[PDB]
Amino acid sequence: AAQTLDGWYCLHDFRTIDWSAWKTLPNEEREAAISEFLALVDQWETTESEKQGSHAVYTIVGQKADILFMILRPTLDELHEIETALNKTKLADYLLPAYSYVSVVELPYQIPEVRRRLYPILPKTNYICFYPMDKRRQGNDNWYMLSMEQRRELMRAHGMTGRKYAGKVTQIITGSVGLDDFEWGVTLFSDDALQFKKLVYEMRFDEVSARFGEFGSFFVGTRLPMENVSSFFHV
Amino acid sequence: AAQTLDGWYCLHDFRTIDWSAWKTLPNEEREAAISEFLALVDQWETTESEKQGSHAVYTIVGQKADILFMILRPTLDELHEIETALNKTKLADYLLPAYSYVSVVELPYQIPEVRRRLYPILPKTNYICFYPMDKRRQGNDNWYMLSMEQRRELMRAHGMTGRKYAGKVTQIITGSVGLDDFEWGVTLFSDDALQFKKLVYEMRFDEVSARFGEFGSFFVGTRLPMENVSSFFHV
Amino acid sequence: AAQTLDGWYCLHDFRTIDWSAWKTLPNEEREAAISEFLALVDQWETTESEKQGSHAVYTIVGQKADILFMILRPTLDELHEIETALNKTKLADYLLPAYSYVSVVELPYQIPEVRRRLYPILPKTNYICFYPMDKRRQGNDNWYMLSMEQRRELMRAHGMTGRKYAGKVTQIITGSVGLDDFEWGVTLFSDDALQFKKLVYEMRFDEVSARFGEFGSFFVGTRLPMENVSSFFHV
Amino acid sequence: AAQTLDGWYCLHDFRTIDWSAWKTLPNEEREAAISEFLALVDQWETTESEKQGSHAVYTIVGQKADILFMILRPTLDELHEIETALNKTKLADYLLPAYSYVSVVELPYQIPEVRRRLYPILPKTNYICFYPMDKRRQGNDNWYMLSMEQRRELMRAHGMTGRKYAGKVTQIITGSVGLDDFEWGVTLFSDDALQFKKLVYEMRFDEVSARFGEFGSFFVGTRLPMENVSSFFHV
Amino acid sequence: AAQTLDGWYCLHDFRTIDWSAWKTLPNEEREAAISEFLALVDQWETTESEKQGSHAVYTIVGQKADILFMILRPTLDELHEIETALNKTKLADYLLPAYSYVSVVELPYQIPEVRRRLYPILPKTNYICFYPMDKRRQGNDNWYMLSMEQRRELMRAHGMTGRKYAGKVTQIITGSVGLDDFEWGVTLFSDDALQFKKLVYEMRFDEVSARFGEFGSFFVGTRLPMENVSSFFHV
Repeated sequence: AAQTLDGWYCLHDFRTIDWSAWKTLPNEEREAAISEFLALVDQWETTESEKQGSHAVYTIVGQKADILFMILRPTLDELHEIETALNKTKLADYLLPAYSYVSVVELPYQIPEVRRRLYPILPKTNYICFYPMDKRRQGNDNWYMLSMEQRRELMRAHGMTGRKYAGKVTQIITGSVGLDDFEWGVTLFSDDALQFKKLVYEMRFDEVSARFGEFGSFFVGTRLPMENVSSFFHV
Repeated sequence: AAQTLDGWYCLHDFRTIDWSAWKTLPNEEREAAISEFLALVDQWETTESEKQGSHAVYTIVGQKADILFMILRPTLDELHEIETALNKTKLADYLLPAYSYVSVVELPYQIPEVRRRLYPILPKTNYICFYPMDKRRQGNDNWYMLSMEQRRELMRAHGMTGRKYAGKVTQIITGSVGLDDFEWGVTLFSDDALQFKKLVYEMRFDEVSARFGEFGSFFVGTRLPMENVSSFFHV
Repeated sequence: AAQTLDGWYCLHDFRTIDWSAWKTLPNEEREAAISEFLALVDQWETTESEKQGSHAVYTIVGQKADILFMILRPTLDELHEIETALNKTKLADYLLPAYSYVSVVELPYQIPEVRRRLYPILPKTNYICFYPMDKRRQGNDNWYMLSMEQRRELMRAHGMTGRKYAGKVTQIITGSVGLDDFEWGVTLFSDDALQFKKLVYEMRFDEVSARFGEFGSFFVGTRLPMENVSSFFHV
Repeated sequence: AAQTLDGWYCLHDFRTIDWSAWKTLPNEEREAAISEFLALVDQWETTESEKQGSHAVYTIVGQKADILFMILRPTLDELHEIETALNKTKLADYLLPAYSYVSVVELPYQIPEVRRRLYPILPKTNYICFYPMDKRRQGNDNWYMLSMEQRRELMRAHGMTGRKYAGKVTQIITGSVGLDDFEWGVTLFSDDALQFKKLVYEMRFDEVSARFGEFGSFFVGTRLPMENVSSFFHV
Repeated sequence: AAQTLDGWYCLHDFRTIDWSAWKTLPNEEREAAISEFLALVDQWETTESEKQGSHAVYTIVGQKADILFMILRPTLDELHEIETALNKTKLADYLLPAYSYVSVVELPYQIPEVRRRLYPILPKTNYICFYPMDKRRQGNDNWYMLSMEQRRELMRAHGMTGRKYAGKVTQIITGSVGLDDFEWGVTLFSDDALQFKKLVYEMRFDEVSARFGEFGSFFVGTRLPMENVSSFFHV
């Protein structure tokens, strides 16, 4: 348990858009609100350029959420700062809270492969899928009640399923034990959203998922380039 | 798990109607909003005609939802586009979110029987029933923990129950592993809504349903022809 | 499973009253809204007189709901029509959705017995109690996993407990498999509400309830005569 | 199961206060609304004096609710009447629904010790705690599946734990099988709120609680004398 | 069970900020509301100085809540008084309810180490994490069904894991049996939020957590100094 290495804190902030209200907001006002929010992301972009954090914005299909901001920042206080700056934008008046998830990129810190994984510049893939997950602690199938080695063996086949879908789906696992409601947040990024269905389903036929996986809601969405943001809020 | 073939993405967008607000909206305005939404579906109809997707609109009985749009589009980005165009209609100001489900028509692609099932023109039946379902991964009854063959045998009797209610109920199963909260979305279409009760109950006495079925909410509704849409929103 | 006989579809539409709003609505307007809703029920009453359906209105004690309309109509499309006509009344602007349940009176059809049970004129008893119920499909206690005969034997004692409380409580069971979220909707009607506590508690000490009963929310209420409707909405 | 004796119906009506709205309401209007609600309770007080029912008002700590009205009335129709008169007060416009629980004081009727317990004048103790509870019907630990005698023995030690905390905590158990969502509503009244923690925790180490207790939300609050009501709503 | 010693009642009042509304509130009005709330905390600060209670304000990351007031007061009536004074501030019009938890600092009273633990001046650490927890009473893993000694042994290793993370994370456990929905509220305070992930994860690999831990939502946040309050509400 002490073996996990810790990178960036990660907030997935999912919001819903109050389209009805947003439409009522005059055109020039709506335009400014987009500008304001764009300049905010422009700040985030500067942070990403300095390798001092990362974000992704995705519009989420379905009604669970409309848009996801995923922010990775070095400190949790930075995360809070971002959430709060977001919330105090005009646009955010129309971005109602939907679901949020705090977690920390988890896996020596100096090693480049670790460095990349711990401080990950989030992939600008067409699609993203997020779900929080737990390991079941339920009766016979109690992950925590397992042997270190049994756990290791369980995770061995899970590594294999992941590895099959590498070069298709990038997987960012964030640990959220004592940071949020589940134990891990799994974010996948693929240029093909079906690869998400493929990866997560194949994974379920691993003893680890089959037996121990308790998962939360799945959110999938499509990358919202910032050039596409004005368009998306056009009413 | 790799054997499943993948057709159209499917969004079931269930909304509730805010009748009270809708009534307050002036008559000519309400009329325009219907026109606007009708022209939207007219777009969808064109897509269906080009065999480039499919939709169904059903009004849902009960309070879980008032109306369901079920859209099947080739890409998930198309789905999102539709949801977002819907949401940015006047009418949608009054169609509050109720429940949504994303999933992919799942069952080589070239073969007509597959082609029809993968890219299904949704049946214009009097009634529809939707429920998302899982296979239980709970203790002894852990579907995922099952043998491939045991699974196959389980599904054998389920095929038989389905087949009894073929020519009554059309069944569109969409897999939603890593696309939404459950694993499958089951949509049934029948000209008789009782046949839904008949099919789903008989199915529950199959070991597969009995033992492994974890189901979500059931929604049933009646086809809303577009000629019937102006009528339905008449206040 | 194919042995069940099917009567009327049944909607239990529970609403809450927005008293605060209702009070703000001017007196003459409120009066008209009552008149309008009364004339609606007058329609329903005509349907009941023609033996072409049935309804009951009860005010529900507690905060789960304020009023229940229970409508039994031959077709589900009729049900929808009623819900939608209700919703498009003035009064319904103040009758917020609370909970709803669709189901079909279930128990050859030609026999005058069975006819009565399938097409039941709902009893004008002082009180009503509704709860949706399932049979547990959980581990060892999996009703569906049971023998037909074991089921029969289980239901034998349940019949006996029911029968003790016949001539006190009328029981309308509606099956809702593939019509709603649970498998049965149980509606009881008694002139004494305690008889509900008596019946449902005694039932729980039957193996069938004890072992297999998974129940939903219980709603109990008092019959709202239509002569009492103007009074009840007096503010 | 038929051995339980039945006293007053009991409604616990928990509300939340919409302070923000309440503040906006002019002073003289707020004053009248307090007066109106006070005169309502004055009615309830008259009922209590005639031994024809009982109430308690407590302000509830925490955000689950702000205030609880607990009303015990002979008939359920009386309960409804009270709820509805409450709801149609000005003050109630600001007392949003939070949670409610209907149940019947349960424990021959003529005997004074029964009479007192069945028709209980609720104790004017500094604090109250309410929680609804069930007996587990889950697998091995299925209360209902138990022997009458085993149940009796289970309840024997529970009686002992209760009895230790008698003269500290008054316990009003109301049965709510087929009246609400759980099977019992437990209301405790003590002049010391810690005695609630003491009683309910010690109880959990009884096989009955340990094994069979499924409990709902706990609400604790402080007695709101009616002389303290004007003060409490002062803004 | 009688061995636990009881200190201050503790309310964790988590609120969400209605930023949109707050922005609409004029500047001078918003300024006054901050002043008003600051003067309130100034009252709390005086209480803390007199050692007659304690508070902490933290802004919570994520959408579960925006801000947490944690108040420890000697009596529950004091707690209520505080909640109600908070709620009747201008600022609180914009601090919507999010989640609340009442509980009592639990661990002879005269002894300083007990005194400190029972009447704890909450640590002014950069971060806080709160989660309510239960001990599982589920089947085989029924804590309550355990031997006193087995429990003691279980808690022995839990003490060891805690002790490793002492001098990093301060842990305030509050018992809430019969005060709220779970049995314990765990509040951690660390200058490093990762130490929370570290402590709670390592704890899960203790039989006690692994087997018996049923936990609620986790909230983590950052200390909001009162000099930082004006800033935080700046719009």
